[PDB]
Amino acid sequence: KTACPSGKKAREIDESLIFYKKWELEACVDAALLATQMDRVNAIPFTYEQLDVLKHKLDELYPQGYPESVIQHLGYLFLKMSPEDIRKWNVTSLETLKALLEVNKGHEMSPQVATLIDRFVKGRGQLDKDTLDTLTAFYPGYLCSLSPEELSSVPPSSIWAVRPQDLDTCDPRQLDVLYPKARLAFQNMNGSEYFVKIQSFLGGAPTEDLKALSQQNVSMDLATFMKLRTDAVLPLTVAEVQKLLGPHVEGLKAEERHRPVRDWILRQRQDDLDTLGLGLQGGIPNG
Amino acid sequence: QVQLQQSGPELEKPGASVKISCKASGYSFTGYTMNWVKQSHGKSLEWIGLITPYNGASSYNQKFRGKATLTVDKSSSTAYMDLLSLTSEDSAVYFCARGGYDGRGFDYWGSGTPVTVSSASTKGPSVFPLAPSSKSTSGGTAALGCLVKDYFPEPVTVSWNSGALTSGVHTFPAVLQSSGLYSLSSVVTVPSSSLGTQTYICNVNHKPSNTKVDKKVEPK
Amino acid sequence: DIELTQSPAIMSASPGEKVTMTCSASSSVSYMHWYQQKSGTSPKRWIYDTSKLASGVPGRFSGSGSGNSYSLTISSVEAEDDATYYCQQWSKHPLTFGSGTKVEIKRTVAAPSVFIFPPSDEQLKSGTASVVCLLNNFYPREAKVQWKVDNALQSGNSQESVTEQDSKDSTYSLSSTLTLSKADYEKHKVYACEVTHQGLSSPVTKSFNRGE
Ligand SMILES: *[C@@H]1O[C@H](CO)[C@@H](O[C@@H]2O[C@H](CO)[C@@H](O)[C@H](O)[C@H]2NC(C)=O)[C@H](O)[C@H]1NC(C)=O
Repeated sequence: KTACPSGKKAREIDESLIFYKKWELEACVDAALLATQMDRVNAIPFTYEQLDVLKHKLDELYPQGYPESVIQHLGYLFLKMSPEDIRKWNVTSLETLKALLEVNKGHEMSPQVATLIDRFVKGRGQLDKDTLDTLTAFYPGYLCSLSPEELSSVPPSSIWAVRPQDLDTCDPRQLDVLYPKARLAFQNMNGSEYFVKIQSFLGGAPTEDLKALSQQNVSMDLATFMKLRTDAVLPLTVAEVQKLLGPHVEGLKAEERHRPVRDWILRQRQDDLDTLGLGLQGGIPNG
Repeated sequence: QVQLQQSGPELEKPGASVKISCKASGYSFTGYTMNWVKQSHGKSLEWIGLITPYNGASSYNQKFRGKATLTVDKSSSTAYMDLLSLTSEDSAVYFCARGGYDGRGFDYWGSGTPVTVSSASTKGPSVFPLAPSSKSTSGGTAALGCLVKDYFPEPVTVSWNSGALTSGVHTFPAVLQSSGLYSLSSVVTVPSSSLGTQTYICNVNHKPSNTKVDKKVEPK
Repeated sequence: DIELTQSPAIMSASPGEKVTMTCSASSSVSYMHWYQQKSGTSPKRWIYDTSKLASGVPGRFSGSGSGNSYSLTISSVEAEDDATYYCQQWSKHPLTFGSGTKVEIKRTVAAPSVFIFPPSDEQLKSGTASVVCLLNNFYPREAKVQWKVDNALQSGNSQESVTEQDSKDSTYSLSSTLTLSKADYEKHKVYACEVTHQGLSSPVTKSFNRGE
């Protein structure tokens, strides 16, 4: 019944079309009209079957991929999309991305969303500060979900989007990839500001920057000290650890059998560990 | 199986509002439409509207716009209809029903939620026995019964012997009295030879007033 | 809105007869659905997409039609088909139902079984009295109950209720309750209900003396 029943041709995309059967929709609704009024479909109570007919017509119209004009309003049609189709998309507006990420909010990242993110970043040429803000907002563990190789392609300018808690899942490899980028982003700052910004990254910092910070009265939180690289705290002197921890040197004895602290103590002489007056023990015996 | 479990009877005063529910079971209701239908006692059916849960979209019969608001909780696979600014004309039985796959009508209906709009307070029934006698006997068949008097609002649920007794039973429609209260009767015809051995109990239930009564009817 | 008019509004068919009911629409409708509803029950889908029978519907039922006229046909009416049938148009928003066609079953005449129940002692203790008069299993539906207290014809103090057509017998039942105060009830002695029906050659009467 290719022909559309008389008086049933759709001049407009409205709710009156919900009582059209699938074939009635295929025969009575022109694809260009749908493309122009996509913005109305998400407010109409169309069944999954009728929405399938609609997506079929949208495909008929755009065989080279949808335009962002239609992709912004896809709504729950973005779920009936295939990754192959999304790989042909040119999505540029952050608001389009925010609208598509809101359709499957809460649930785990679907393959469609991964492909959308990849196409978006490959179009923008990088992972921007704004784009990273968006992605972390929708998916909090996004940053630490990237390999140390992928994480290496992040420009330093976008580090201003990385909040401290966004690194509470990153492994030492990722932290080591990130610390230079944050060092560059926060470079050109002065004193307490640099530290306030780089404290959450120092878990991937080397020994040289640690000594440089010690020589500038930083008063490093001991909880931050516990997050440092064991291999990077060993080559430090008692005077350096003292200048770094500032007044927080008191908590050393409380953390005397823990990751970095015990390994550092065991590599120091008791004659110098006793210079702190805190009662530390485990130093290389004199002689 | 597919089941649409509706909320219970409701009583509300004019100008107020109520919210009735429809729990869907046996299928993923995210894809189907949920329609609501109104039926006033002694009248025909009237479509209110429909809702799709995946996007919570809703389409209404213009008559019932501003009167019925459809919502959905996908977590519990439940649909809700909120009836607003209640008047007397809103007193009726409201069904929920699932739409077919390709517009194939309403294939699974709910059980019906009664909604009564009145300024009258709820009152529980008084259950009295209609005992069998010689004037209730006519050819080896006797008639026993229960009288559920002075209650409001409807409905009332009457059974016999916890449902085991069904044949010969007649539970008549309730009649409204000048006092504003309902009263109905439930009778059953039985063999006269059993009245001495068979126990006959009528089980009445009025949910609006949390009243459950089991009344044994005895001869003489 | 499409206005669907059903005809006949009431149908009375003897078992074995072929019957046909019609739904007339104000405008052309692509499809029509037919639901069966029996009193005190939710409507059930009987025919969908104009002519397809729903799961479990007997084969004697059929649906057809087009444009402005649709119809539902029962080849051999059986006593289990007494009910109201509603048509629904699935063409133009909004959905609209028909006023319904109610199907009753014809059967041989059956006179009523009359019983009378005096007021229980519990109710009298409560302060009211209700005398019940039961007409059990009769046909046709038209019957006349008339209360009489000490041969005095009563009026305005009685209420009647009729049941729907039984599934087994295709018979109706009726109950008439006469309500009074304990004082008014104790003022008199004889209480009778007189029943007039097509199946009774002359009025029947069932009575009792208060106390005896
Ligand atoms: C996305 O953009 C690409 C590149 O701009 C589009 O492919 C180009 O299409 C134009 C014609 O519209 C050709 O002249 C170019 O040679 C194409 N370039 C490449 C690399 O393919 C593509 O059509 C766009 N996709 C959309 C709009 O969905």
